[PDB]
Amino acid sequence: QVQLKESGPGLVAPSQSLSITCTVSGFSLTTYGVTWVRQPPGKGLEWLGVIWGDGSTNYHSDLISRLSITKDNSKSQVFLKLSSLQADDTATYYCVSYYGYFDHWGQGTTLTVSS
Amino acid sequence: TDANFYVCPPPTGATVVQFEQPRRCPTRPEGQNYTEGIAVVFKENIAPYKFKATMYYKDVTVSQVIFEDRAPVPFEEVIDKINAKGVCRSTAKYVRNNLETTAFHRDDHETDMELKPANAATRTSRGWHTTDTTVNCIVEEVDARSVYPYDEFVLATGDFVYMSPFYGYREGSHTEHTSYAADRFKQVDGFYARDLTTKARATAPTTRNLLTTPKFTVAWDWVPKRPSVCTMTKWQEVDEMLRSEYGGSFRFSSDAISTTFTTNLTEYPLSRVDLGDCIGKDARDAMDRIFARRYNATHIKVGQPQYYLANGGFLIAYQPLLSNTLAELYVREHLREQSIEFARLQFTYNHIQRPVNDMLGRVAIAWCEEQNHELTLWNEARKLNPNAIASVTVGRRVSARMLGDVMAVSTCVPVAADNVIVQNSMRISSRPGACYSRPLVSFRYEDQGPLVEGQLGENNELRLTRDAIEPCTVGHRRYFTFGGGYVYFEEYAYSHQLSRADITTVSTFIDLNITMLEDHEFVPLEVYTRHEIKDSGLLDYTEVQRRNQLHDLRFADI
Amino acid sequence: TDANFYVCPPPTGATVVQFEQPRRCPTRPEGQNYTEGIAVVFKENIAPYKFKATMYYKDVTVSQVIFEDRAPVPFEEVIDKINAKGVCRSTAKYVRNNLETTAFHRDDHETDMELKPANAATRTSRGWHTTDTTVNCIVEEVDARSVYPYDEFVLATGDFVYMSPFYGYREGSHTEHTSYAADRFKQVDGFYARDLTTKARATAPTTRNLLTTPKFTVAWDWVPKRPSVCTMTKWQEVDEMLRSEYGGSFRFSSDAISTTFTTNLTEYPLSRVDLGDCIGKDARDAMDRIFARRYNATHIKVGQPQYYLANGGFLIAYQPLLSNTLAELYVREHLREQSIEFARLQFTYNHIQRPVNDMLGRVAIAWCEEQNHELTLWNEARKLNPNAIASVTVGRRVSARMLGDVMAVSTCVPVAADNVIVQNSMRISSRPGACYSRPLVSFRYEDQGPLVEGQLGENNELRLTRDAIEPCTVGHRRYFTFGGGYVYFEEYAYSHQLSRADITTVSTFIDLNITMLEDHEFVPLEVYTRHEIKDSGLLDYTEVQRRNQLHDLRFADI
Ligand SMILES: *[C@@H]1O[C@H](CO)[C@@H](O[C@@H]2O[C@H](CO)[C@@H](O[C@@H]3O[C@H](CO)[C@@H](O)[C@H](O)[C@@H]3O)[C@H](O)[C@H]2NC(C)=O)[C@H](O)[C@H]1NC(C)=O
Ligand SMILES: *[C@@H]1O[C@H](CO)[C@@H](O[C@@H]2O[C@H](CO)[C@@H](O[C@@H]3O[C@H](CO)[C@@H](O)[C@H](O)[C@@H]3O)[C@H](O)[C@H]2NC(C)=O)[C@H](O)[C@H]1NC(C)=O
Ligand SMILES: *[C@@H]1O[C@H](CO)[C@@H](O[C@@H]2O[C@H](CO)[C@@H](O)[C@H](O)[C@H]2NC(C)=O)[C@H](O)[C@H]1NC(C)=O
Ligand SMILES: *[C@@H]1O[C@H](CO)[C@@H](O[C@@H]2O[C@H](CO)[C@@H](O)[C@H](O)[C@H]2NC(C)=O)[C@H](O)[C@H]1NC(C)=O
Ligand SMILES: *[C@@H]1O[C@H](CO)[C@@H](O)[C@H](O)[C@H]1NC(C)=O
Ligand SMILES: *[C@@H]1O[C@H](CO)[C@@H](O)[C@H](O)[C@H]1NC(C)=O
Ligand SMILES: *[C@@H]1O[C@H](CO)[C@@H](O)[C@H](O)[C@H]1NC(C)=O
Ligand SMILES: *[C@@H]1O[C@H](CO)[C@@H](O)[C@H](O)[C@H]1NC(C)=O
Repeated sequence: QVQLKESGPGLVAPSQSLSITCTVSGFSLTTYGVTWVRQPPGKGLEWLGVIWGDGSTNYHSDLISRLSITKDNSKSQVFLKLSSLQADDTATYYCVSYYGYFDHWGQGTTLTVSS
Repeated sequence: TDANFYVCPPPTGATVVQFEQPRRCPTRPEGQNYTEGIAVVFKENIAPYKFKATMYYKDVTVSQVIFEDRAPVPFEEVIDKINAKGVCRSTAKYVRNNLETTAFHRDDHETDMELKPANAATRTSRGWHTTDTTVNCIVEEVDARSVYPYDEFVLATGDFVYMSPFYGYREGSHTEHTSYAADRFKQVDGFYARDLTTKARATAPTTRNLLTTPKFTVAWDWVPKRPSVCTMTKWQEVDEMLRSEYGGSFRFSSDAISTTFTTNLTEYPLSRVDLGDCIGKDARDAMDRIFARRYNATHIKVGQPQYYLANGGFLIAYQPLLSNTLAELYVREHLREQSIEFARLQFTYNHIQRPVNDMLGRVAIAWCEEQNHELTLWNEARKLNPNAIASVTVGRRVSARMLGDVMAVSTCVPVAADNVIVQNSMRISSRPGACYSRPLVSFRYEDQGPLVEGQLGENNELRLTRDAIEPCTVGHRRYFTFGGGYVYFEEYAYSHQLSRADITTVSTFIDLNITMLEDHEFVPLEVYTRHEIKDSGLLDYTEVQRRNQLHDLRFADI
Repeated sequence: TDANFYVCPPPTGATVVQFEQPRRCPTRPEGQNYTEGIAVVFKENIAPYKFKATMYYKDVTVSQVIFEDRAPVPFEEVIDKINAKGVCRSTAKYVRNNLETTAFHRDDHETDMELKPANAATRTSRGWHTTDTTVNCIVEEVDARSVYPYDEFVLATGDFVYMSPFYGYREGSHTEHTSYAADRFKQVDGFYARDLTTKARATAPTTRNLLTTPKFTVAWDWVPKRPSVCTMTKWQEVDEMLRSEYGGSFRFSSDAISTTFTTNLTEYPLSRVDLGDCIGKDARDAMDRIFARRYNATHIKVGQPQYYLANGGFLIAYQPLLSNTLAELYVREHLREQSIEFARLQFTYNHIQRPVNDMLGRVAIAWCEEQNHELTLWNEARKLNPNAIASVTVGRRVSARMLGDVMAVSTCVPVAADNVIVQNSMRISSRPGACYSRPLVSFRYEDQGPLVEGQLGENNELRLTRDAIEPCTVGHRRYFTFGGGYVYFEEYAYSHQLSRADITTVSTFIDLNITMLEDHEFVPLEVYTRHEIKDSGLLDYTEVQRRNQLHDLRFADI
């Protein structure tokens, strides 16, 4: 059994820095990674990045300049960060674990960017 | 200041690095259509995947003084006795004379015993055992590596495991390569680890794989295969590379690569693959960077870049160039024919290509001759001391030895200088007439950790075996590198320690200001009355070559 | 023409020269504010003071076959028996089993005997002795050296004397450093010397000092301390040196020094010391000389020179420079800002400093990598043959050996070619089956002088010990360097002598015109019927590596 839950502000102003934390249980973060996915209103899914068991991380070419991911193995939490938020950043962010390839997905948090 | 000490272990052969050899340089230039230009060579991305794997095995022997061999441990014992309680079953099973046989520890009874950490080992290669007929259970954690094919993975001990590290049943990994029967593999879901050093149990599950080889049992955490990265990687950005055409095949040469590449004269259709965004982008970005660094003020680009597949698996990106002086000749000659486009014009005027072919020919031949001179000297020093040559070739302290005609390499473990102590004497009291050639040392891998015994090596190296012994001499005087400074020993006794700046340095190639003096040999009188050899420093090449000659005479006398 | 022969003695350790080691070159450039310029590095003037000192000591042994040791000679015996008559007292005093004891020569009686010159010794290290229980008196004249502190002086034998060479009572030198009791030192005014070789007595007085160490008595003429010369000396005039700023500390690098210096970014106030007239004058004079040699036509000086104290005791004078092309960019950019003074302007335009930092970065990294390549190769050859490497590094023939991780060095004594003779045979009749590997030689240190026995070494070297023996072989053929030409030996017998120009030379790196032929091995039939090893020339590296392997097998057989 594996589960993931996201926690974020929900509403943020444009041009600020976003911060979302995904709490996960069922597997050790020291060996397996976690992937982040978003979906704006009415569009398909979009891959954001991933953090493997080690400190290495991969980010999308369209968000490498602003995306940044960190984690804490003791708390089994993965921190997501995104600076310089624009208007179109409004989307539902999900954190998807690698216990499998894409076996378990989180509920997701709906984020809106507006002043 | 003080440099860190190093305890280099002996490489087992997991990493073997072959090394280049001399070439047949042409006595006179013969290549056609010579031209200079920028180049970027790409190597096949081997994609090395590293991970840590746990190895389990048992030892069985007979007390009569016979029949000593190794055997693995079953799966149920690893997941129940070792994982749940950190204990090994006393009884062991093996095959003797092609027949099933069993054994027990001291023939006492069927019982269980706990495992204890290894006495010395390494902080990064933790190991455990039940004891420092007789039976012993051993468990060790070693590193593993796999290459792009992912069909096999080599352990730190040098033994290969013919099986894909990603094989399993959780995510349909049955299609992965494997060469062992189904009964020789097992996977556990929801498995919990337990560090035998603390027995604190894991906090979260991690699916564990288990394989039983003919000599030992290997277990590692099953991790899904990461997405595949670009298939090629930049090996080296060549600042200047000459291209020549000969025998229906191009010939690329450089001054830093020290290797000549050959292609089939046809540009590889890089556009045929969608990976151009990874290679075409990185390659072109390097062409302008190198060109703007030194060729923007004296050379001009000739057409668009070119890509060619060379022998050995290399992809060479090219950008032909020509000097401004040569450009003037082409445009001047073109104006005569007219009675701006360098492409489809180069190599056309034979009279203009004749001198450049000879000019660049000497440069290519000069590099080949110089490279052969350095390669033969480098290869000889490599055999004379692979540790120093291997360390400089990689930029970090490294261990290495020659496994015949190939050099095995491994990494060294560093240790602080405050964690090592040098004994006050190098003489052994167990037998007069013999004494260690280097000072003895005692150290600990980490602060507050257990102390280990060893010997001082060369260049702050720490040897775990005290075997450097020699017949002792009179008037002994030697300096040994110890941390930042040096440690002085005389008459096989610790005298004192001195810094690195307390000795004359000859950093420059030639120093004529050495205030030397005519030394007068002073030998103790015991050399004559007792006939005991006198000290002579380390053995010169002729001395070692002359010393073994005496051994032949002694054998003939015997 | 003929080259002079050399009889290199074994160094004792009075002069030890440590030698540089590789560095950690950065993979990519990281230094800031890169700039080229002229530099002059100064070393601390150690001020070596050399003088000759006479050593006296006695030997005592027991005839039963025990208890052999050395002891010094009192002061009254040196100034009365040796100085006035050149004789040594027969009786000797020493400590045996922590008890006072005496001895006599052959237990005859208390008498006196004259000293005789050493049988071989050296023309510059004259020595005398009474005989070539048993007691022997020995007197030797050896060289001594002292450094700037003048607290200790090392003798040619390698033993240090913890006492200032200028200590005395004549000119109030009581304040000089000393570590021996007052009863262990004596000074004589109006002392007259006497050369034991002639016994002609000195012509004028010379105050003599006398010290009694635990092993011998040392005496030397007391000379007043000369006035102190400049505290720093020019170590080397750097033709080109690059300066970089990183980690709050400058970094100087060159192509000839092969060492990187680090400073604290603050110019040393050279004006604070009045020695500027010695360093500031010599330094500035070198800046213009180097600048006018090659930088006057392409570079321009940037401000006044600068001085910095680097780690290790070096004082580096600097004169930053910039090329004319870079000057055009600065003045051109300055004109834009205006909408001549290079100082306080350099490093201001970041866009202009960005490419020069990368450009000069490759040069600095290139030198570091090249230097590491040469240092590791040079150090290996040093261990393989310190005599050749030590001789070229100083510009003159020199003796040297490795005292562990440090190299001891000493000077060699030259001898003319007309004073050496080579024996007609190299076979030893004392025991069949063994013969010298090199020809035997007999020579004299000077014309009409006594003849001495020795062996021919490598590169006209003369060895005083005949020990290079080897199991003999059939079909022997060897060429040995002898003076200008070569001496040919076959079947361990002198054949003839040939000149240096009678053999093909390959001075150039590659020579393809060698008129070689397929040699057909011709072995005498005794190799088969008598099973006696055949000649194989000198041992190749693999042969010596393979020869010792057989020794291990022979030991296992035994
Ligand atoms: C340069 O061109 C030569 C000649 O075309 C290339 O060699 C050829 O390589 C192909 C594979 O790419 C070989 O085909 C294979 O050969 C054997 C039967 O000989 C068999 O395994 C397969 O059925 C297949 O046909 C071909 O034989 C070989 N030709 C020769 C004459 O050696 C070469 O690979 C090219 N080099 C580069 C760097 O592009
Ligand atoms: C570059 O600057 C550093 C930092 O100022 C210099 O190191 C400092 O050197 C002084 C002596 O010049 C040291 O002072 C002495 O230190 C000890 C106590 O630590 C004691 O023997 C004396 O009472 C005296 O205070 C000082 O500690 C030392 N500082 C550090 C941080 O190491 C360095 O010498 C300068 N280098 C050059 C080449 O000019
Ligand atoms: C050197 O390059 C020239 C120019 O490409 C080659 O000459 C051409 O060769 C092709 C066939 O490969 C002919 O169709 C052309 O007519 C030739 N001339 C020109 C002006 O293009 C030449 O073959 C090359 N040299 C070698 C030895 O391959
Ligand atoms: C490179 O040199 C420049 C010029 O000296 C340094 O920039 C100055 O730094 C000082 C403090 O050290 C400031 O007060 C000045 O305002 C800076 N600018 C100028 C134009 O002088 C710069 O710090 C040096 N770089 C490094 C890495 O030390
Ligand atoms: C090449 O040099 C010219 C002339 O100075 C300059 O205009 C141009 O920007 C330079 N190009 C590059 C890529 O450095
Ligand atoms: C000592 O060094 C100086 C330069 O500092 C040089 O001119 C001189 O020749 C050197 N002396 C000897 C004896 O090598
Ligand atoms: C430098 O060159 C100029 C131009 O030729 C000349 O006038 C001047 O004397 C030279 N200076 C030196 C120091 O050589
Ligand atoms: C002999 O030397 C000549 C030049 O004098 C050279 O051209 C020729 O190739 C050489 N011959 C051999 C066989 O190396």
